[PDB]
Amino acid sequence: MKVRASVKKLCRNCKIIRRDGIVRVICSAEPRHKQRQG
Amino acid sequence: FIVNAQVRSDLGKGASRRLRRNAGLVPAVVYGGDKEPQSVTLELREIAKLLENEAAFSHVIALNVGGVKETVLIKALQRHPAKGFVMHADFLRVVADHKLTAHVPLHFINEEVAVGVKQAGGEISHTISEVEVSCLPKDLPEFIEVDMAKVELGQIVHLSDLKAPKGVELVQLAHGNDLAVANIHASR
Amino acid sequence: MLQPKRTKFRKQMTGHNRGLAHRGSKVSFGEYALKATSRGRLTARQIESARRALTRHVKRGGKIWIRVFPDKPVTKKPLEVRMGKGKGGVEYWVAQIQPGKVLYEIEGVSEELAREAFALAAAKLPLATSFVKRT
Amino acid sequence: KKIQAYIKLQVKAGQANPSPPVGPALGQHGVNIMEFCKAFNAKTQGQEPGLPTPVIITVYSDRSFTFETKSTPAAVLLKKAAGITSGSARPNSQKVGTVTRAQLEEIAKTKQADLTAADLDAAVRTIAGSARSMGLNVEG
Amino acid sequence: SRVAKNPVKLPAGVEIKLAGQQLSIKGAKGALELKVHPSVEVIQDSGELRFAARNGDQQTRAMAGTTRALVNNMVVGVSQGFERKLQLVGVQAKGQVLSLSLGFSHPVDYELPAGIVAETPSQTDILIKGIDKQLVGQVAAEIRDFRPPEPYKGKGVRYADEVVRRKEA
RNA sequence: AGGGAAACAACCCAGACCGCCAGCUAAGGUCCCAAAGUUGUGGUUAAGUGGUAAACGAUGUGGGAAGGCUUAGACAGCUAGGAGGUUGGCUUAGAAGCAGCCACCCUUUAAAGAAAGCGUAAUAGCUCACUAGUCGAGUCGGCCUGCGCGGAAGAUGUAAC
RNA sequence: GAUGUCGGCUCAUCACAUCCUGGGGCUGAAGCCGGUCCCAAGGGUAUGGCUGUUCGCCAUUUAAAGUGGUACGCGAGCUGG
Repeated sequence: MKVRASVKKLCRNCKIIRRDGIVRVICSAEPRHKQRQG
Repeated sequence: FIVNAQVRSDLGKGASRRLRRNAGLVPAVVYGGDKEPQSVTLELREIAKLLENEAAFSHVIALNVGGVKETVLIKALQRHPAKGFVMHADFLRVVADHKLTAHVPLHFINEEVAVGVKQAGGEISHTISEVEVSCLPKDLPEFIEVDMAKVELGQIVHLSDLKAPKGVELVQLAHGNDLAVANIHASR
Repeated sequence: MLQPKRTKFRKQMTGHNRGLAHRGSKVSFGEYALKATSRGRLTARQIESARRALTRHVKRGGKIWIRVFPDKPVTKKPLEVRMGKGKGGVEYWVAQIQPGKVLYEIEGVSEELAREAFALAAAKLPLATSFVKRT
Repeated sequence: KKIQAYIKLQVKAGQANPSPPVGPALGQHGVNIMEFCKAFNAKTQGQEPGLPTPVIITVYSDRSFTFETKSTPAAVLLKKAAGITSGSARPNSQKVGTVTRAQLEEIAKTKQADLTAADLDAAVRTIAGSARSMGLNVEG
Repeated sequence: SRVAKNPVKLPAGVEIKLAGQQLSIKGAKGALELKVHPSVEVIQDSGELRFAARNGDQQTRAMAGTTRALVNNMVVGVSQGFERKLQLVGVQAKGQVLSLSLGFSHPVDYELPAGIVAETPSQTDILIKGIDKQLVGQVAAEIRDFRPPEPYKGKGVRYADEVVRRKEA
């Protein structure tokens, strides 16, 4: 995870999810583009 | 080009602000040298779709207040300076025997085939569009052609260097103000 | 930074920043522009920082007009200084910004490159800005 | 229907009979078998036979084969420049090969300026920008 | 299009029990699938099964779709044996408990509940068989966190696919 | 002074001559502490927002304007894909569609990018517009506006209704 | 018409922006090591040479020698350099 105040889709495989009230990003390619809240 | 209009029997500041924020309307006036001025309400959504057109300001606009229809040229426009939308519209009567100055855009046709661009490295700098003209309503230029094909690097096209289409008086040329229209110059 | 070459006086008052920007609100030289939508204050190194962001993100050509000009001098009392011993001396310069003031203008680029260049420009400025085209 | 791009084609040219350089590729598109291999009739001797270089194709169901106004094979035929065959190890990292645009008159016999650009000085820009993206560039 | 208006198309060997509020699915190769179908839901009957909502909400719009999905994999698991092929290192399957020594000093023994069953078709592999995909996937995940896949050389228990991120130092 | 703002010279309402177990109001209020609507009609809001807050970031949701993609069958998901010289370029274990140094139209004729980039740190596998036979259709990208969500960490004890 | 300093001693008490110990994610994390960022305040968290010292510099340890609020906690508890 990577905690910001501004999560973005860093590449094309990134996907933004509201999970449990948190704006997370899941990446199917690289787990370094996983990022927590924003 | 047609807009629908109304009668507007109530004038002032707080009246105009209520038109803009409650009724969704836009004030306006219609005037010419031959009739009394008439205040008019219009719709912001219905005039903002005219302002989307490129040939909006240099064109006959039919305007229907009641069952009475007038020919109308938009000669003024007010606009909210921050957000940007029309407040009062302020347009002009059109008669067939009248001098009728309007603003006409410049249109800058073939800029890829420019001998100061292809061979010599340079870019086109339009310093001016929206030239004001002086013309009868029979000839309304929706556009004015600006040919930028036979112009070299470092060279400047002025108001004398282009065409006046069939009895159109470019206003600044009728003074000693030969303005610079476009420009070809070296890059940075 | 942008400073005047010389001014008639050295210190102004504080003053106020009221009204909308009726003058300075049109894209008068370029095709695309960065208009402010909130009032504030640009401090002549904000102005140069957004300027360098623009001139570095273009990379190819264009012509950039910087429309705002800081002519208002702003003073400062230094630290460990009791108040009221004469007005403090000038430190920097400031353009007073109203809603509607066109800040920067560009021609010669595409609309997409202009938009993502004024995004870089707006990232460095303490104002709320927007993107406008030539009317 | 079927809507996607960055479609990915690679097989040995001409004959689609050797499969396991790729093997079972598809399972999404849904066309038949009888519809590639009848147009080997007129013209050889022009456009580099057999070596794996793809057409990047669009499909219709008329079955009387159609060729474009196009003789530029441009994807999978240009690793070797001196005669050695394999690929680059990791991009931008392993700087050992010094490379610019020097010797081209072997191919500048038929420059074929029609399908490259508008004139001949821009055809210098195409060979000045052709293979430049895994370990070479062009100043000269 | 949306999935709740896609009917279930159950085969003949799914003898259901309509009860008014909750569905009860019986059959051969597994049975006894009960599900408390929620309040905002319609369960009607035909030659095939199909679902529709009750009221204009965005909350029940997700619920009718998940109810069709739950009964889809519920019916097709009453029909067929939901599987998973987890590939690991060393599997001494013996009975209702599973025995695996994943690189520690202890071989961690894993027991299997009612429903599920695990087999030993090969040397490095586990095939699972169960009637609901919920518990099949849950016991596959419960095997998986015994040892997650190390990227570098590659050790641990995997899935059937190969999308494991491998790195080189 | 009085009433309200919990408590609170200076804020709001209102200027106390005295008595009354009379009435009507102002500010502020009407579930219980505590006097008065658990009042009515139409909405919004799921955070306990209300009941602390900025740049900026979000398929949170309501509303209102607009575009084209819209059954000759769209936006993601299953039943072919795959060339007619040549070693198309200062390099010689290895320099195709991601190096300091860039990119636009001549085939046998119904077919299409000398590339905006993840692969086997690379070769032999493979994700983006499809001139279509094939499952049968209503969805995709931005603007203005209402209310919300993160950004938001402190010291004696909930402890900013 | 007096709220008596800095430091040390003695005794503390809270926060968490965590020093150790505990649980994780990413990695330019092969492993011993790490870097950074989350979660966590339960318990722990040096002795000295110098100087009045707080601090600091050294010496030697430790798993670690945390950062801060408390009238820069604490003199009707001590000292008084």
